[PDB]
Amino acid sequence: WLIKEELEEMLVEKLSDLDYMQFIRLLEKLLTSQCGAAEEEFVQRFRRSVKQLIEPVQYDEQGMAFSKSEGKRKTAKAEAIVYKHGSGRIKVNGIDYQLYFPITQDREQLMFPFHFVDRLGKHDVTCTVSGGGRSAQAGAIRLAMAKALCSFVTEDEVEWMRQAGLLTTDPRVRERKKPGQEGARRKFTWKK
Amino acid sequence: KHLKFIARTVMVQEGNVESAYRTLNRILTMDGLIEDIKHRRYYEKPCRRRQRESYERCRRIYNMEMARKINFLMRKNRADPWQGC
Repeated sequence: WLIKEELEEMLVEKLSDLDYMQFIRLLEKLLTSQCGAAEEEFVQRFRRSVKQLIEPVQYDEQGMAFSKSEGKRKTAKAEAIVYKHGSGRIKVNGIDYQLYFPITQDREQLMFPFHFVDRLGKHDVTCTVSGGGRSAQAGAIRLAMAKALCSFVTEDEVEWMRQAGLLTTDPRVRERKKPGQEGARRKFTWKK
Repeated sequence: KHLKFIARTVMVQEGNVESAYRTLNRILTMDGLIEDIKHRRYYEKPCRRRQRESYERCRRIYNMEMARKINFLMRKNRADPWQGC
């Protein structure tokens, strides 16, 4: 249903909570009363409705197919090109992934999407990352790789990844320090 | 000077002495004997007894009227037959 403010704007009138409840309950009864098309059309005037984009598969000069995508985490940005076919090589900033990320946690982050879709060793990846710390860079590269792999994995696989969280951009970012308190929430030691 | 065991006697059924005792106590309360015993443990002065009896009668009648009114008006609790208006 449209919210009470929506209904108030529709009726250019000022209602109350109980008025909205009465209207909504009457509408619900109208639904339950086998509302036909002639009535469902009127009802839908008060209803309110509540997928990852598949990037094009481009081709190189040699005709090898690939998909390019991008993603940002904290302050890091990553552009990932994933090839339709590959032996699992993942070169980051022209560097091998294991060398560039000396932390097995970051390696696991890189592996997460391809492991999830069971496509490890089936794609060669080139990831250019910039900015932020090591974990932010790992997250950005993971997001970019997942998005690029979407184009190559089936739609059901894409939906599964999105449900898992691979394909959802992280909204968690550092919260700015506030004046008069040490941290974003750390209130200075309460004097007495 | 009366016969024994004829007054306030209940025969236990199948040995459920608990149930028989509960029935006997219910009988005593219904006839008010427990009221009399616990009230006669001490002496209520006639003025206090009169006040208490008047208060009890007033409360009984008030409760009867309130219950009758509630029963009479309960029928209107049915779901609204003109909802939306």
